[PDB]
Amino acid sequence: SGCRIECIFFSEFHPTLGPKITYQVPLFDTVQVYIITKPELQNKLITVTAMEKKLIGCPVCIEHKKYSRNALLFNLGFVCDAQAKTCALEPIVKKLAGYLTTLELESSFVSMEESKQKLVPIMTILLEELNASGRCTLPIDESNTIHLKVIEQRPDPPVAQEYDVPVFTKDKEDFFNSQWDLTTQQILPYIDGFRHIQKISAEADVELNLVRIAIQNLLYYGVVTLVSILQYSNVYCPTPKVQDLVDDKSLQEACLSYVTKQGHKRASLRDVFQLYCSQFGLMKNLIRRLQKYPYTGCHSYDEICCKTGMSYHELDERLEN
Amino acid sequence: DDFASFQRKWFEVAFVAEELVHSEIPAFLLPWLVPEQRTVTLDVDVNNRTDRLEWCSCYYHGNFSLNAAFEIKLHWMAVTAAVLFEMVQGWHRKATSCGFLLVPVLEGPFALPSYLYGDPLRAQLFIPLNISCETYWDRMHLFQEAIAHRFGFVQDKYSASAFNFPAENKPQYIHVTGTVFLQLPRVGYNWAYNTMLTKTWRSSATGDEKFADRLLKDFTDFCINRDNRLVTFWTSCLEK
Amino acid sequence: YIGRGDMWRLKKSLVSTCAYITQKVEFAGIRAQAGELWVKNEKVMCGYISEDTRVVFRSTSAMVYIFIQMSCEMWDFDIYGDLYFEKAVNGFLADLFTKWKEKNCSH
Repeated sequence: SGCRIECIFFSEFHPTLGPKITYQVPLFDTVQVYIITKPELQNKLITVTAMEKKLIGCPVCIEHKKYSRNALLFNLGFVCDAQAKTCALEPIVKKLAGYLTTLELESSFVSMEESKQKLVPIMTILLEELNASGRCTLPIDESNTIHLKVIEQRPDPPVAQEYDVPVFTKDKEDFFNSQWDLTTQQILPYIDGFRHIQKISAEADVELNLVRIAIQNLLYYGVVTLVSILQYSNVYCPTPKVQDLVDDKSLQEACLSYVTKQGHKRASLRDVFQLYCSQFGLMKNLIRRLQKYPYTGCHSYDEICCKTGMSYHELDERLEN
Repeated sequence: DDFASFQRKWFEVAFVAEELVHSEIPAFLLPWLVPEQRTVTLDVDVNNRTDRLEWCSCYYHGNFSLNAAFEIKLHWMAVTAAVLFEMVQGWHRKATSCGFLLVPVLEGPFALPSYLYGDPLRAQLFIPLNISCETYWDRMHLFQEAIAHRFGFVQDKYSASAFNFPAENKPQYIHVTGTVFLQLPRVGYNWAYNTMLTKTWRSSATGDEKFADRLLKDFTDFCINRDNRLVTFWTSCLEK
Repeated sequence: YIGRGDMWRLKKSLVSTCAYITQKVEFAGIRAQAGELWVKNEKVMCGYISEDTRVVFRSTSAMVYIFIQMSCEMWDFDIYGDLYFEKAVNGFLADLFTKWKEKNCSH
């Protein structure tokens, strides 16, 4: 429940004995606000979205003009808070204007006044059900059931360079494996196999521009990239640890809390923090497997999450190194 | 050499329907309630061409034409279709002016799919005769002809379109001046909609598909025993 | 209605002539309207046809079936906020019928 609407209104330029009638549902379409927002609610330019700011809030609105003989002109406005997001509420208002256009061209709602009174419980059910869950299936005809959905409108994703590593922040076992694309189903098995240029010719055998686009969309929704996982340091190992070596730097790199070239000092100078906040490695052998290829649970995420319940170590770790 | 039907003949059945306009106008308007085939191989040209010899085979079904239907089949494996189209339209102009209707008629009867005629998308719509009142079927068939030609006398004439399959399985009526087929098989009898008029071959007699939908509405009202129409028809029959 | 032998007769009669945009070419009660005549990149107002250029026949009087496939994805939303049914029918069929009015065809 991020965005919070509060009032929905219809208005109409009346024939000359009335200026402009309004149909309100609860803020309030008061006197001075409607006086100073009068010039926007009649425009030369029609069928465009326009929102304004004012002291109390924000009308997001669109007007339309039909029946050019005794030229009829109405508008739907959607008045919300002064400073909320309100970028997810432009296409809903524009789509409602389109629905009202086809409702008037098929059955002519706003020429008969009992349907004009019927137009108000439409607004009451919309004002309940948008803030209820964010979608509305709402029949008003034998030929129109209006459907509305709030799209979250996430920001743009960054670029996916050819040598990074994906990591699932979420879990693969929470989705429908049958509901994906074919490329995502042919990439997603060997996604823990770290290097991107490894996984493409390991399982995918795809165009590298295509796997780049696929991992960029998975970055747009739910997968975080990081940099490669060659063993930079070797000399961090002389401290005693309880089997907590590999996923450590992967987590704290996914937290975006380092200068990149880890060298030989980063791991020990925060491994003291990992030791107090709680066969072989075959370490010469992870090197040939690195070009293109034709206590019971190890405490690595549980301790950082149960101390992410607190905030001192993430202050001391966002302050990186 | 004749035409074996394996050869994919392009064929088309034009049709001659005896008509009378005196009921064709008010139901349209505000008022409201010797063998049996013959082959001809004709030359389709009225020009001075001297480039192409042009022939096509007509089959009469009719050698009687009493006052019933009449139909002409055209079989061609031959010359350009547009010249034959203007020949058909030429004797259409001779049909309407000084005479009566010639209409091309879909010679797909009420046929199921996987027949040599027909579509995979035909309904064969059904209309039941709720009656609610020795040799049931023959006398009932004659009474059925009587109801059909009663729609004859008041709005819409009928004709037994005696088609050309041997032993002549089902009785099949064409309506005069319209878009409507019937057959006589429950108790009622079934209906289909002609799709070959297509706004040409068109005069003030036929036309305006609202006419066909009005005849549907009027015919299902008269058929499922509205106000007392069938019962009054029973009395008008029994009083002779 | 023109079977393809008559198209062959028109191409046989159109071996060695000239043409321009929107001419009404006729032969033996058969008639066509000329359109979108190209040399290799560009449309020409007029020009000459001799035996090696290719002619292609098109209609505005065809017989056309429209099969709408329905699934459970019709009642599913997408990005930009729509039903796929509403996208399909409203947007695409409105555009197709407006273009059928504009190019003055009759199917």
